[PDB]
Amino acid sequence: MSREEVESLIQEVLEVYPEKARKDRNKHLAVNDPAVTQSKKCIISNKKSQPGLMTIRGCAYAGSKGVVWGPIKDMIHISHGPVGCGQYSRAGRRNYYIGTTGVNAFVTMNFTSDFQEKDIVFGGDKKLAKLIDEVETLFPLNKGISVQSECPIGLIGDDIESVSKVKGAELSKTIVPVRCEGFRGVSQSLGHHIANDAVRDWVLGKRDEDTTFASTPYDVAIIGDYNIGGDAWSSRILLEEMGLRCVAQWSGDGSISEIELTPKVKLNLVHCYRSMNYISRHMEEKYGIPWMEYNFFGPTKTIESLRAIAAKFDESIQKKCEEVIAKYKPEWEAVVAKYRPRLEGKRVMLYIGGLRPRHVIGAYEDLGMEVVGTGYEFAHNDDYDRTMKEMGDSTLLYDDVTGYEFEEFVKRIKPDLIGSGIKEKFIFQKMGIPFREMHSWDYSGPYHGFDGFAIFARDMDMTLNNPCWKKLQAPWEA
Amino acid sequence: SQQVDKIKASYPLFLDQDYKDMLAKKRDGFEEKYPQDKIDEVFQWTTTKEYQELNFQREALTVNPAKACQPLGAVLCALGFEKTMPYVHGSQGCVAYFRSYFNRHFREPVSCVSDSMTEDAAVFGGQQNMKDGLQNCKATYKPDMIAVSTTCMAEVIGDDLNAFINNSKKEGFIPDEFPVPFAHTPSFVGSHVTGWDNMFEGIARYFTLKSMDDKVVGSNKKINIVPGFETYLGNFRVIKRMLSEMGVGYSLLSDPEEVLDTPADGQFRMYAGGTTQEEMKDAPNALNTVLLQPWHLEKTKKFVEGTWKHEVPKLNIPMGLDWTDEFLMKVSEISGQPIPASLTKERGRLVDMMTDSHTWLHGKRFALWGDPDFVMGLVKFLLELGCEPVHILCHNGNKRWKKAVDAILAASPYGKNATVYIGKDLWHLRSLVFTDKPDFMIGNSYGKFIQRDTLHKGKEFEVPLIRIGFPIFDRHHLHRSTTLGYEGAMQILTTLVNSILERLDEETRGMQATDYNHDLVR
Amino acid sequence: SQQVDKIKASYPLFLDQDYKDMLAKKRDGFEEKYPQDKIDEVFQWTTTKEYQELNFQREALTVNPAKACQPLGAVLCALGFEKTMPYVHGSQGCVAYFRSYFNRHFREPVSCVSDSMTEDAAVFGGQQNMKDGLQNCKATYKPDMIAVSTTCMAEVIGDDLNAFINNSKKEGFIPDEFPVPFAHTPSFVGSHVTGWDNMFEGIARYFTLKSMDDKVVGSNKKINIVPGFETYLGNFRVIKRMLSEMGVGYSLLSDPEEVLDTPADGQFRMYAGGTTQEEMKDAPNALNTVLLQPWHLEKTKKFVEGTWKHEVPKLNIPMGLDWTDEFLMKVSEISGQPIPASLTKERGRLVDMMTDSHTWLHGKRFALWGDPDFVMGLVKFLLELGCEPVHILCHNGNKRWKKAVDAILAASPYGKNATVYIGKDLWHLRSLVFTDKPDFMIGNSYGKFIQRDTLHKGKEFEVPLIRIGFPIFDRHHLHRSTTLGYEGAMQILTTLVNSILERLDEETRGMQATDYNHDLVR
Ligand code: CFM
Ligand code: CLF
Ligand SMILES: [Ca+2]
Ligand SMILES: [Ca+2]
Repeated sequence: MSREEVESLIQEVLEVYPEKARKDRNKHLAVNDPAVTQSKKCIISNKKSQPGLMTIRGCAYAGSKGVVWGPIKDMIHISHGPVGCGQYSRAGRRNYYIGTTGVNAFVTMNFTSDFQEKDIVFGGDKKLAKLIDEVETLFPLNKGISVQSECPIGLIGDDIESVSKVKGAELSKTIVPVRCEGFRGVSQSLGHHIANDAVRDWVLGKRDEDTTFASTPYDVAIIGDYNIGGDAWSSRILLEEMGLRCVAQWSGDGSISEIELTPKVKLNLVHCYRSMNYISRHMEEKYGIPWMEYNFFGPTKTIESLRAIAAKFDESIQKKCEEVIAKYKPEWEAVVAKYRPRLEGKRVMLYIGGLRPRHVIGAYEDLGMEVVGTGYEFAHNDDYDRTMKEMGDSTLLYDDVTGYEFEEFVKRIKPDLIGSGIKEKFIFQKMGIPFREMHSWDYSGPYHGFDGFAIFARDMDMTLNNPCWKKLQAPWEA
Repeated sequence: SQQVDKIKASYPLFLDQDYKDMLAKKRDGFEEKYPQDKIDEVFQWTTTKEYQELNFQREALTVNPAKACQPLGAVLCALGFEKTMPYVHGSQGCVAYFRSYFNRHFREPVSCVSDSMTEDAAVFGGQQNMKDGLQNCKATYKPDMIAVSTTCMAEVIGDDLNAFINNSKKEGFIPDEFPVPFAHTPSFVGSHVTGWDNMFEGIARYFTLKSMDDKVVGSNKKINIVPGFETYLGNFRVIKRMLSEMGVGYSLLSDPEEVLDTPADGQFRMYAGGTTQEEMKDAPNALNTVLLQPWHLEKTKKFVEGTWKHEVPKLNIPMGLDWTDEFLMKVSEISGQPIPASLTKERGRLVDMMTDSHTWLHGKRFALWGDPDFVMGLVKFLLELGCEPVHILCHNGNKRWKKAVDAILAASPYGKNATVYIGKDLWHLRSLVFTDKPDFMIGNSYGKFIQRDTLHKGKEFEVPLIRIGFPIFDRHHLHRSTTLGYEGAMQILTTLVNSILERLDEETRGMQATDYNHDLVR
Repeated sequence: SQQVDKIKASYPLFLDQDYKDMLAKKRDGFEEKYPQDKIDEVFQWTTTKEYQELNFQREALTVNPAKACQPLGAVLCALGFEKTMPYVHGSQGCVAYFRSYFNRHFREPVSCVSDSMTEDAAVFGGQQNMKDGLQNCKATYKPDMIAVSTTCMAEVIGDDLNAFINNSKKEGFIPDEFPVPFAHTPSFVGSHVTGWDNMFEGIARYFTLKSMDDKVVGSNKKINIVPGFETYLGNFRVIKRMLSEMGVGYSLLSDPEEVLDTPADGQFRMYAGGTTQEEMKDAPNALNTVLLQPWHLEKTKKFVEGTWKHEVPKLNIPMGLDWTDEFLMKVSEISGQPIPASLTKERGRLVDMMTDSHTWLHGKRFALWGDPDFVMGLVKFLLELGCEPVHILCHNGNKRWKKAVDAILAASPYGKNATVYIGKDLWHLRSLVFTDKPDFMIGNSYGKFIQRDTLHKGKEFEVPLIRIGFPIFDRHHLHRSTTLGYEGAMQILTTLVNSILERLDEETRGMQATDYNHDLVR
């Protein structure tokens, strides 16, 4: 509480850092103050992570294969490089889909060129070509391929672009060369931008000359929703219920077809700003398709969005929007009625990717909880501006928080619940603080929309008020 | 919708009619997916010998590998030493992956750092990353030792770890005497186990090479033990149990059992007990060194025999009856400690369990995969039980290892219809369980998809997976289990027999139809 | 027919067309079985609340009990003492049954004798049977002690065991000093556990009653431990482990862990290690006595407090976190031995396992049965995990015990929808899992038929059985498991969580349909 007590905290933690690291870190720790809209408020983001401080960031590969490209169902994604990236990444993210894995959908699988020494020394550009053929032979039903560059590929300079263009022309298949080399950039963030550009150049344009698709005045597209645990579906159902037609979901239960169809949508609904804003802007300046951001975390936020979205259309839509809000009202109402009392006033600290850290705040407040602190791994100042109007005055803010930092911060803050990633979970459970994975929903159902809200609510209560927590200290000790 | 009183998560939820209908429309409307017929067709195709053949003709594409890159092993190896902090010189992305990969298997925290090399660090060669990274690491997490590993990036650009570290010390970034062992672990060579090997050998060199003068074999009256890449807490513990049970002076080099099982008591212990640096420095003074998993400790073997002058026994991984006997007897010989009646009885009990269950076991055909040693051993035990390891797959296996297993198979009638497969991924195995269908398959969590595939063909085609190995992500706490020694043997035996009985009960659960064989006693 | 190369046993065999057709003709030709419709109808009926009500109105008929007669317990109790031979004075039929019942659960030999009373032995009262039986028993099997139990037959005819035994000795049939403790165990009173209680108390009386003069509490610096009816080798071992781990002088009275786990090494050991007679004679000199399973050691409690003058602590069966803590702390207090960091850490780990798995556990409703103590404890642990023991059934339970459990349930929000059922058989439970369907059921092998029934209604109605308890006949070696202490807790926790995940994987194994939720990591 109080920015003074907080600033002292920040300054205390910084003490262990050797002058160089201390100087840098201070710029990424800040006390929130609404109204402030910039970096002015001691907050700089999207910069090189300090070596040795054990950050929680990832690589460009994770940005492309991991979050953007991997999710596409009817498409084979090749982890081009040594085994590892693909393996560690195999079925890690819960980007749910509907398909016969192995025949038409391939998400679960880990296709890799399993680079071996001779492939580096001589460049596996030929290996890739041969690989592709093997793919077409063994997976006839794929509607496209994508090579995800791992560090090696970027260094040795393999002309993957050419291999893709030549094989693509020959086989008449869309083969997308992505330069998401882990070292390129500073986190998964650039990976997003790269993946987006790849889509723009190799996939989107495919249907520009085609006009066969029957469009409607209510054709919308959900972009930036990876259907984690079903998130996209739970969001889609609402939109369509209010008369809209979701032509495509970007990296949810996504197929290459619907991605190519996207340029025909009347409006683009951006959920995850940080990852899709790039392509969203491109679609606008080119196809003249307007885009707006929205939030489905919690009823207040969901309803807010539903209305704002319907407002972009005519009355039939707006009228329906209200019917939808009306329909789900007793439900989410019953949800808060049951859970809020159990979570009322309980303080929460967060740290996630580049959206959720601010987006889920609404949902928390809907259950009467207070987010005393939050931060991102790869968010740019774009996000931080938006973050400040969400965080209550004097709440702690952090960018690319070091492991040590999060620990010390948590020590004084003493939140009732913490929400972060897998690399964090057990650390805080050890400390006796109820933890909940905000990346993978801790293997739980969707959180998006009303249906997801009920689940989110149950989960928070389930953990936060679990009897296991009282039993941390053995009776024979005090 | 949702019924507050009985909330439905993703699973029962998306089965609701309004949801189903939505997906149907989505599919038919913008997915353009192949007709259900084509899908069904291509699927049935992927199960034929014709497909399998083309599948095995693969020379580039690797699908669903059964391995991981070197650095992962280096890290695990690093975690086995007291207050040591794994440091992977290279891209930060890897470290995040390593941590999580282990996080999920152990359901414990996994401390590891990267010096976060980026674009210009790769072009200009990240020597600064090493300097700052080391300084920052020590200052922040206060480790007593830092074990440096690498990423393909750092391996391609030839970053001289040694030069960097040396300069890091000379330029005052860290105390000159601070233990900073390193190891080159190219992702694109060998596999995770090789990483473990390299990392260990490097550490062994660090605390030994120079100080070899005052060392004398046997002087410490201990027997060095190298576990190698081990992901079962029980496997470390059983070895230490038996050794202590015999009263054998030993020294387990790289013991992360503590780090991987910190008690949850409101306190977070980043580091935990492990192999003390002194144990490593004193290691050459040991009577000898036993490598629990020889097949991936090759480099270490050469260093131990060459520099430490230890006559490392040609022992197989202590798995199953025979091999455990050999292990104990060898240890007994080296330490002069007679096998206690304690262990003798334990051996007898396992035999008893074997005799009690031989009926159901005898004849059961299995498909399996995992690291070389693990597999090799699993095979031997399977043979001892009277089972048939028809499909033995070890992606990270080599020519010599294949021969070894083949010889083992040729030593028993039960190995008659077995076939060892090296450099083969799980997609290859998928075909094997379709064409030459076994009863069950023993492996890591990745096999659950093979079982999914098999069942999709038909119930009688479903080949149940028995989770033994690494990694196991879809089952809580199996990492506590044991596979080594009679204890591990007993567990495996029990697990197998019960797995068989389970499937039988299911198959015979059909009332009126198949429940006639649903026996109360088995 | 049969294909020599691939022989089909009863299961796949009778599924062959010629066989099916034969059965069809047999049924339609001479069985006169009720029409499939009527069968299906009456079945659906047996699942309704209407049926369940009539089912619970039963006052005479007992269907599928969850208990056994006293003598069984007496025998198990007998087997816990060094070179002791269980002798059941009565009909030989019982003994054959007892032996086999245990044979199947332990998969070990079960030595027990009967003095084979027949028609005229019942009419004339088998005193001779006792005389000859004892003489013959000693001479043939050379036991050091003979523990006499009874059969309803001998209990009805009022055969004075004591008189018989006394006369057996006086008439020179056996040495007067040969230890022949006895106990009346009427089949028709209490249950098997009561038999265990009676048998123990009788033995305790035998080596104590008279010699109580020289006895002084605490003089031996040991803590007596009475396990009671225990059918898990691990349960005896864990208690002994912890006690030794604390350095607590103890004396486990009735320890058949050895007898029930003889090593198979070409030799048959009829008798094995057990509680030495001296330990029993010296037992009164102990600091105190802890009853691991108080609810069925009632008679023993009174004898210990009354004659031994030991202030027996009011401790619950050491099951689950809390109760294990209480047990340790109490033992600590009595022995003055501080709980070692060894155990403290172990407790912490269990908590850690709980925290790692609390997600899947929280909310899962269970149905369960077994002996009073076992059940009571299982319930407590379930509550600690955040699960809901909705149907708590203990056939051999009593009014006071029900209250105890009820109070335990009233102490936690999770017990809110639980209901304790005493004097209820598995047929009653069958209805409970149909009407108020739980997620899984924890119990002995007898429940496999309940799961068969449930599945027959429909897949979504199937309530999987988790085999924990006694007896377990359809699964090899589960009798080695542990349920007591943190160790037992950890095992149970693991078992439960994994059982949940298993069923989930099955439910989500449907490709295209439900496999979308088939996560690799959980
Ligand atoms: S850590 Fe999202 S910017 Fe990205 S995998 Fe998670 S807080 Fe990502 S909302 Fe998303 S589905 Fe994410 S949870 Fe943007 S896609 S690089 Mo880790
Ligand atoms: S930051 Fe990312 S995961 Fe790292 S390498 Fe770079 S793209 Fe890949 Fe790959 S095989 Fe293993 S995990 Fe690497 S050491 Fe190479
Ligand atoms: Ca843990
Ligand atoms: Ca046996």
